[PDB]
Amino acid sequence: GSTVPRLHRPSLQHFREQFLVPGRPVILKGVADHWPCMQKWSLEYIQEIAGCRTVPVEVGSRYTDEEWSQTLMTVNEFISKYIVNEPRDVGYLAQHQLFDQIPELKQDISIPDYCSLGDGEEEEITINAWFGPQGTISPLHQDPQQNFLVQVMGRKYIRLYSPQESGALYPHDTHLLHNTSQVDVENPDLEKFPKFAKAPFLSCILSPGEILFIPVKYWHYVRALDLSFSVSFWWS
Ligand SMILES: O=C(O)CCC(=O)C(=O)O
Ligand code: NI
Repeated sequence: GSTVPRLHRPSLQHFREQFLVPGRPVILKGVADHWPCMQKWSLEYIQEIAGCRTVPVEVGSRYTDEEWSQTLMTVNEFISKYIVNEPRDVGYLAQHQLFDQIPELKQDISIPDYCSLGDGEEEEITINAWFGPQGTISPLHQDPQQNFLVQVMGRKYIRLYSPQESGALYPHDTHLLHNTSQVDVENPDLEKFPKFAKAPFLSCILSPGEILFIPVKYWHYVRALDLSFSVSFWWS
């Protein structure tokens, strides 16, 4: 593959014509790099502002695992058990609308201006938190809206496959998981999934301050390389 291109504060028009309309990924630089979250969100700050609130936590290496489960605990409990104290299992505070739950945190982020190029209402943009230790993995899957994934703490390795390559990604046949690949991107079973090997892709390491544009229906796979906090904006 090649690396996702990085662009510094492209104009709305450039973003619209070269990335949004054709559905091409890009990393936006110089857009979120000075949001307050970038300097402010330490573990300690997260504990102070959110520690006592209940959050959903995914436990297990990948959501496609058979032993994978979902539970509830306080943010303080999550940090203690799954981040700081030699964790026994992988825990991920994933896909959670933390900013609706805790409006004060919402002050530390913004809606990217590029979202106004969409046809949807700003109020209907879904903002999710993704907070977890090094080693969290989100299996290869596609989503039904455009996405800006903003990296705040730590880095993520991300692999992207175009919707045109769906055949080689062997989606699950169950209507429920049909937007998830059967393939483990970083250790694929080529005896069972031979078409996967030659499928072209883009990749990147997404670092703090950077925004990855994931076009609607683009397949994406994500592994945290460090203690990580990302904020996703699902928009149309
Ligand atoms: O960061 C991750 O682990 C996955 C994020 C994702 O799938 C999304 O923002 O739609
Ligand atoms: Ni996703």
